[PDB]
Amino acid sequence: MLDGPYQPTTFTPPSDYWILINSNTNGVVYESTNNSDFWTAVIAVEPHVDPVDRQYNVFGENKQFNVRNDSDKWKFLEMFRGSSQNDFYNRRTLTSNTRLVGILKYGGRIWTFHGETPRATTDSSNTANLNGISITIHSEFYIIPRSQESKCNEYINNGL
Repeated sequence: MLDGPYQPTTFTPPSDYWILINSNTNGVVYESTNNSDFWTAVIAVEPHVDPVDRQYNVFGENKQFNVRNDSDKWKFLEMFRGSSQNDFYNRRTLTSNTRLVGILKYGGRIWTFHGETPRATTDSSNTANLNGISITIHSEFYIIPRSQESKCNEYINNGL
């Protein structure tokens, strides 16, 4: 039940579907917010990057983040804030040779994968406004129903 690929766009998915983004370059992979209590932007860092300050345009704001990647695999840094006044901190990191980043709205929370392939695992983030969270996606993506999360886990950890 893997549908796609779909080209980069902005939308608000329904609950109960994994969005699986096939990142093909460094920089911002997606940006997601409800404009109240939830902002997440994922930043892709290519292998073998010494600590360095990099600039990224997220939510129309130029931000500087100090990044690194000591591993041969790509790193996907979740940058989160809970308020517009709050600084974007690296809340989770997905280290992956599969370049598959996932997001699901389910059960009043946002679910994403983090850890290191092929052992990456899901994690939840709370919000008081799940429905209002939209997403801007900068690479091609797929959709798969939550009922097939075992398959989604397989794709995140072992590839398409």
